[PDB]
Amino acid sequence: KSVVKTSLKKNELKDGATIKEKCPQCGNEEMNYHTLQLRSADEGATVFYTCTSCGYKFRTNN
Amino acid sequence: ISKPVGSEITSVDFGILTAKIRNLSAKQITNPTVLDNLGHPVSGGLYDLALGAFLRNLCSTCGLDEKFCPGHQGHIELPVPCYNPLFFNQLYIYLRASCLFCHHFRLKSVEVHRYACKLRLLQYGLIDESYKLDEITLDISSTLLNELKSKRSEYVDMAIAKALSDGRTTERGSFTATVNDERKKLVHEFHKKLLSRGKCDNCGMFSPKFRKDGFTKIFETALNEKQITNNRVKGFIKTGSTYILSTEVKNILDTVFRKEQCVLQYVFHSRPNLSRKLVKADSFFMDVLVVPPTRFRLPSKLGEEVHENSQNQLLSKVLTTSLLIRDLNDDLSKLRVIFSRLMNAFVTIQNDVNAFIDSTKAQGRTSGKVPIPGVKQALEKKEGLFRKHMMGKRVNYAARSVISPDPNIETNEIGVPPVFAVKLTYPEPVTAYNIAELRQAVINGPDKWPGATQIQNEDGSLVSLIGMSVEQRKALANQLLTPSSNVSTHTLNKKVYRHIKNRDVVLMNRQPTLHKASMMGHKVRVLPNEKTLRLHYANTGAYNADFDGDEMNMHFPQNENARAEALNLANTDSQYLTPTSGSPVRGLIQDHISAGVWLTSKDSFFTREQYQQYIYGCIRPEDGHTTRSKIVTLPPTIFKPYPLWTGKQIITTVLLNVTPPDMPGINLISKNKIKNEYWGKGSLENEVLFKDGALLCGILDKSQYGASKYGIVHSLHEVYGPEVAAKVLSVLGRLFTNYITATAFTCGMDDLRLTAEGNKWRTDILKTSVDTGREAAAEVTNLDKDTPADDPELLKRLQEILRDNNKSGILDAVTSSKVNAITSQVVSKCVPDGTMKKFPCNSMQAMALSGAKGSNVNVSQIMCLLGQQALEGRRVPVMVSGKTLPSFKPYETDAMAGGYVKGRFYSGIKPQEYYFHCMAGREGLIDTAVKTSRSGYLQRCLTKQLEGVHVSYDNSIRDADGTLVQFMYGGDAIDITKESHMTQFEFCLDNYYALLKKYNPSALIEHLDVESALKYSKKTLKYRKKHSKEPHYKQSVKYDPVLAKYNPAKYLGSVSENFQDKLESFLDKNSKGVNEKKFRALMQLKYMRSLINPGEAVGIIASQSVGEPSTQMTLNTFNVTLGIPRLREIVMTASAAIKTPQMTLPIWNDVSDEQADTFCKSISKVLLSEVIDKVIVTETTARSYVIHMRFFDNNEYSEEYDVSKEELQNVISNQFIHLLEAAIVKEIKKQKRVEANNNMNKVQRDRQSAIISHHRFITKYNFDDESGKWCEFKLELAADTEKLLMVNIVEEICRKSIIRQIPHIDRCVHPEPENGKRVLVTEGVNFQAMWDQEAFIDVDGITSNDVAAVLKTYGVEAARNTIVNEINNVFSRYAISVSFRHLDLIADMMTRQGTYLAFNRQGMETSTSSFMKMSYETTCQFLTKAVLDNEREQLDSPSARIVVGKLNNVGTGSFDVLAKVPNA
Amino acid sequence: IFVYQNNITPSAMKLVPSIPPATIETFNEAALVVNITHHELVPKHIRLSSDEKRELLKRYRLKESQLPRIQRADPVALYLGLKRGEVVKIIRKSETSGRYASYRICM
Amino acid sequence: DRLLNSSDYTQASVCRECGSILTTQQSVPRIGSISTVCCRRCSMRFEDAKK
Ligand SMILES: [Zn+2]
Ligand SMILES: [Zn+2]
Ligand SMILES: [Zn+2]
Ligand SMILES: [Zn+2]
Repeated sequence: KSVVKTSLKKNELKDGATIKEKCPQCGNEEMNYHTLQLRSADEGATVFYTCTSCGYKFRTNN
Repeated sequence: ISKPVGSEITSVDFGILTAKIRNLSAKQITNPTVLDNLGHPVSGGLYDLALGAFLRNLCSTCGLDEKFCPGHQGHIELPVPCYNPLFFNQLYIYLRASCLFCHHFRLKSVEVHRYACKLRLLQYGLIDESYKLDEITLDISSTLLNELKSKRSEYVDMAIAKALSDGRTTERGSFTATVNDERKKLVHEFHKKLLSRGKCDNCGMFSPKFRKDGFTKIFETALNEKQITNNRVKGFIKTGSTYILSTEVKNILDTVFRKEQCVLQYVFHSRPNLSRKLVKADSFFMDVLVVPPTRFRLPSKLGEEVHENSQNQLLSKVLTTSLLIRDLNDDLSKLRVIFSRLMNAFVTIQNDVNAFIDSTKAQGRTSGKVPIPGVKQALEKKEGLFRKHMMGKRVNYAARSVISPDPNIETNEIGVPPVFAVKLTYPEPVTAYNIAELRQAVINGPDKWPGATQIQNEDGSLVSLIGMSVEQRKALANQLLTPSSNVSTHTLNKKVYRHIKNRDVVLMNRQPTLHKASMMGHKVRVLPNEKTLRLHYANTGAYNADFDGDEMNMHFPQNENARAEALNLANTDSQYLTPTSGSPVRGLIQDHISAGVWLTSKDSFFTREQYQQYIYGCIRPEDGHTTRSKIVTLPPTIFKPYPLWTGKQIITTVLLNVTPPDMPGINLISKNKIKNEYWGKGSLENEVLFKDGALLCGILDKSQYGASKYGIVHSLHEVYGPEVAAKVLSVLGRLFTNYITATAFTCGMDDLRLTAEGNKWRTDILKTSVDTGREAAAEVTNLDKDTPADDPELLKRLQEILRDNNKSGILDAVTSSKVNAITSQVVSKCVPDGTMKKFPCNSMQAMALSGAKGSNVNVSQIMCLLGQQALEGRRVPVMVSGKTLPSFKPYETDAMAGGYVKGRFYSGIKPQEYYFHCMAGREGLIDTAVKTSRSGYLQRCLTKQLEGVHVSYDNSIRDADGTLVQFMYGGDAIDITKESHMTQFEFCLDNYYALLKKYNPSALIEHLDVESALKYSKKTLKYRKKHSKEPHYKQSVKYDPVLAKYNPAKYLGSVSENFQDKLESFLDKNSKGVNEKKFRALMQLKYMRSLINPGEAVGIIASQSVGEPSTQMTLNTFNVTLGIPRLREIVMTASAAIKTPQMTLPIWNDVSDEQADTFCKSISKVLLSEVIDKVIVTETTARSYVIHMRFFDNNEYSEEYDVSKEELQNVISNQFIHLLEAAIVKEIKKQKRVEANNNMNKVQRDRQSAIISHHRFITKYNFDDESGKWCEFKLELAADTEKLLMVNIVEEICRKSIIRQIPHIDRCVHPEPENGKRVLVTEGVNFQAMWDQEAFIDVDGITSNDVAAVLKTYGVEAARNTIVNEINNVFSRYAISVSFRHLDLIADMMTRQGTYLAFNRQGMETSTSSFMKMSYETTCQFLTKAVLDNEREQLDSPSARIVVGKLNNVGTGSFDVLAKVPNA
Repeated sequence: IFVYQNNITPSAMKLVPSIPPATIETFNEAALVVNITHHELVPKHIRLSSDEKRELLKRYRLKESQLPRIQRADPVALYLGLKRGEVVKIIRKSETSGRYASYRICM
Repeated sequence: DRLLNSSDYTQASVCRECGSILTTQQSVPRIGSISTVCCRRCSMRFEDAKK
């Protein structure tokens, strides 16, 4: 009874992030990347690679 | 090592010193001042000379000087027996439980006897007969009770004697952790029945209740006048809270302990009390203090000022107050007010001895900046004693310095500076073979490097060579083998403390030591011209070190037992694979990676002079790199125009020379990190191929000789062994350094530039992002049609979104995922294609594609754009005014205003987007500062329980006291650092002959049985395939697995059933000079040589394989608790109340998606607050309250919540109005200290008048029966009550009345089906209720994550399966692989008592080792529980062997070496 | 075995250990709706006789109080009706080795 | 080596009868004797020569 969208639907928000890294389990090219900063100001960012079709979690340090 | 020790300590007994400490010390201390004038120590004072030598005076007791006196103990006579503040809680329990008239406890003479008779059984190792003692039962007379006491005690004299006539128990009694549980349950229950009684049972006359304060006083509160009249009815057959003086507690508890001696002989003794002592109550009080020796009470000093010690200021103040109570002891010998200072003295003679032992158990005077620490504060902290100077000592023979790189030393080496090489020494006993070298060391002396600093004579006297000249050293090197005159030291020989040399070894250490590979063992290689420790690049990934100013600790071990373990157990060559998952950690790092993509390229062509120079640049026969003593080369790959060698052909030649000649070449088929399309059309440079040791195809990367699995260095490690794989990293370390010096590698500005064709591409895609912010903002506001940004009906909704944390989360997630698409379109069009320099020449890409340094995300932010600056997962924060910065319009639906950076680091970022990028930069730095403190304590807490846990010799995983944890290590007894190529059957077949003379069977078939386990395996294989369609509960149990019948290291063929299934699946789908029969024989011997070794510390490893990758997942939200706080609930604290408990419900395959979504609404709870639009309460003034409800429309809550209007009638008129009046009455008791509808029918009239009778003040009632839109009633209170906040009452009751709640279940939801698993996720746990829903749910597949609730319903093995699945879900989310063998050992420790025990104090409470508990935390709390127990520490846990100094029993202390003497 | 409907009055619970040879087990029929040993996380439990209990303790050289423990009030120990001192054999499928036989004693 | 032999390795005197480290004492000898090692709380004073 409010007049804005209060919740997300079940399949109405897909991840926009995509970079063409080869998925080492099925051979997919599209891959949702995810960068968060772990260490201090002596080390860069660490990227989380989640594939699109299969969904295998992958991690690259630097 | 020439002073052996004979007698040794093996067990430590805790006890209490009695009153006759006076016998060991006739050196009492009276004068509280420690010195007088002329600086002397006054006699009878705390620095008396009968306590040890002091101030250049001899000891009055030893007669010895300050160097050789041990120091001795004195004692301070307390004039009145104060109580010991450790045991004060454990006498106040016995005080509050004893009857002051009969001097027994307030339990019966038979119920005291029963706990006295069960604890006698439990001090033997027999638990079953204690529960069978309560089986012995049958106007109660005291003759039938004395029969039963002589009947129960008759059974215990037989049950103990029977088990002692067998081998079940010994004369010293059996005691184990499960027996420790059952004893800590009776005594905790025995102190619950004795504590809660009112009257005696051998009489009726009962004692008044007590009271205490902060550990200084005990009061005896006034027995009220009802109960004295209940006393004097029997005794014939004062003021409020009178004080109890300390001596009159002893005169009670002495007489109680004299009477209950039987029960207290077994409360206080957990082993059988062979010495048959008495438990006396003087042990709780303090007759005397004891003064520690003077050496332990020396004065302090700082700068140039000496101060008095801490332990004299607290200890003179006891002795002045002892004097001051003797000053006032004369004031009754000649004889109110003086007893107001006498009783004042007893409180402060208590409060001084209380402040001597503790310091938090006192009161003090003022803020004396955390006043003077007692002897408990010296033990209980991170610092203090038991954790700073027993687990954490400082060491001799150790050096630290900044580290520096070197690719010219080996990988298993360290570069010691010449500063450290002339300081660190090794005691080398001079014998007939090292006399030529130790004479030369003494001649060089302690300045020239191959030298020595001092020698040790045969009587142990040292002779220092520092001040001596070149003649006193030559004339003392000549006397190293001269035998002395003495006959006591005729065995011994001299010891020359030579300097460190190139054959010595060293433990090296990076300082946060999170896993055992951070402390490895190197070989010394002494360098000139340095002051820095100097390391190779293979090691810098193991230590997690980099060359930015990091320091490392160098330890130098001082005997031959430790040199044999820094070479064979902790050396770097055996640390190639980490035990966390079996992945390699040692390899070449940054620029040797980016040189092998040029050397092994297809453009590389070397001539003859160049080819022979890169071979000898890295492979020297003189330094022992070769295997042939003559460097062999290859024919060129081009003959006729000009002879040229290929760069792949150098990698062939270096493997031709460093591998052994008798073994054939390697065979490997692998991949690269570089895709084939970077090299051109139809290239095959992604496929790595080695055939007979020759690189024939493909470049070499991080994925080959980096720290990567199944590369070339990982494969040579498997076929050739760790010594060859450590040479190939050194040979390639020198190969890709001479090639770099001849052919360099740079990175410039032109590497970072897009071409003008491709630079127009990123402009046109970013031109289509100016509309993206509004369209996502028009979507969440549910507008459309491209409403403009200045729409007043749009800006009103954005302000509505802004005030809610929920709605702003939706608008962030929509707009972030919509602009990450434009970020992913710019990158996926530009970065291979729009760049100016293509791949091999563009070194910025070649550092990212090779894995040398960086990622493709770093290249995209440099060349294309930064992207969305996501803050705490959400997006850029916002002010109160709807502004994200002062630069932007309020409620701006620009993508840039929300933090989307359309700029790159090549061209620059604008000032607005430089400010958001500093926001994202800082949340990566404040999260780092809070990262390491979280997972540091999680790892420490695991490594005390899982710390004496080791592989036994019968392959069972046991704890230090012998309690069993697992029966094999992981079910297969395979070491993690061995099972890498164990299931790589294609690799083991291509290298069959080279892998055959490693796992050499010819010299091995006479020490092990062969056919006994192969025969039993085929029975268990044939029988198991006949029963595979059956479920697991209908599995017949004829054939237990072959590992449970045969030892895997004794019998060939005994093999885990999962390895056998993979091996038979390989041989039946692959028909390929090698049979299938002899390939079975190889892979079954390889299983036998990859086993875990006995003595392996699998408890430390399993705890270091969880705490160390948990320093990697501290991050925020990317529904269930994530990461470390989830891991701190399972492992730590054993949370029975998880914050977010769930339940996964597998629906059937014939229940539809509509019938699933209908089933969701029939579970989720519905508050009465969820169907209400408004509540209008009109208060008119007798008083009245017309509460009018407005529900939603009946076609809205019956569709959203499946709630009919017949339910709301029954919910309001049975539940709500009762709860409402229970809040109105509760408030008054704490205070006096549209339309209109009438003309009801008979149904509504009868509904009204009945509910009026059921309630107190409702008097009118109506509900909308036609439409279900309103209820209506009228609370009339009295004509006297004042103003009442009625609407605040009603809102709290509407949100607590439930319409339909299945208990403990808050919400059901139907998520996306993961891999076809149609399931339902339930916010809450109730297994009992979901069994009733069998028409929709596969109830034999329901799955939770509340481990304490799976344990209660399904049992201990189901809970144990949940723990290994829930620790796995934490690590698999962060793409971190840990092996299940670590997780099974953590789970089998937590379920070792049938319960779900934590890693904390409360989980550790049921253990054997007292020193493990004391060293963890609350040291003197566990010490109290151990001294009262009279607990013998067996000294078996490694936390108790480091205290007493005994050899640890894990690894090389898990056996004994015995020498075999030939003569009789 | 006595299967009740709602509850047992605790005055009547005292008659349960009142016979020394014979034991009495109680079950609420709400709990017995699902046989819990058919679940995918509960392995196969087999109680051992004292012949292969005694040969188990000889193989590993154990005291009885050194095996991993299962509580007396465990719903699987109540299912099999384990007395104190009975070693049950658990055949669980490990994630690394396939089938794997473990043991656990009731105290 | 690290937590005993290179940090605080001392060889102490322990009575085998009472089991204590602190209450031992190297005896002040009679002039015609050798200073031996003796424990104090196992020791009884010579005036206690009762028959
Ligand atoms: Zn994939
Ligand atoms: Zn002395
Ligand atoms: Zn009494
Ligand atoms: Zn003694």
